[PDB]
Amino acid sequence: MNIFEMLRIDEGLRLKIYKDTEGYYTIGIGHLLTKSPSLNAAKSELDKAIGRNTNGVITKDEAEKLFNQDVDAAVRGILRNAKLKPVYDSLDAVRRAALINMVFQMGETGVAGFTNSIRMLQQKRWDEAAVNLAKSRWYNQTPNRAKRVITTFRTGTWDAYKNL
Ligand SMILES: [Cl-]
Ligand SMILES: [Cl-]
Ligand SMILES: [K+]
Repeated sequence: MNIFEMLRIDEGLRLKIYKDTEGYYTIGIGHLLTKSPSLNAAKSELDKAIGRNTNGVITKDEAEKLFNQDVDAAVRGILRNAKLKPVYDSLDAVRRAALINMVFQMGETGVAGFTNSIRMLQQKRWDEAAVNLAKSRWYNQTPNRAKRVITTFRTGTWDAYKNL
């Protein structure tokens, strides 16, 4: 298990433009295209992202490419964000992964507002953090995935992704 396989499990792989859980145009391995209700718009973002006129369909290879970019960018944002870098640095590898997961899913900003959980994480109060993490829109809207991530933080193990 690693961040890529983890996210691969949580986001799936689809080669045609589709709507995410929030109703937004996305493709590949959770590659958000736009929050725009316009499919044409999404298609435009896709061609720009890929470098060719795709007509909303991409190859596995292509999906993976945006995936790698997305993961990297997530990590890169974490390091550049003052509200996140410290907790990230304080964590072991597994937990770091759960943080990347979150940021890939809800953007750096959303994650940074998890002030209290962040603080608990930093203090290494695993159980406490986990309960606090669940008191969120995030958990309510995507509870199964959230439970996985939370478990990851609480235990520092990949148990939640163990048989997926
Ligand atoms: Cl992109
Ligand atoms: Cl879910
Ligand atoms: K998805």
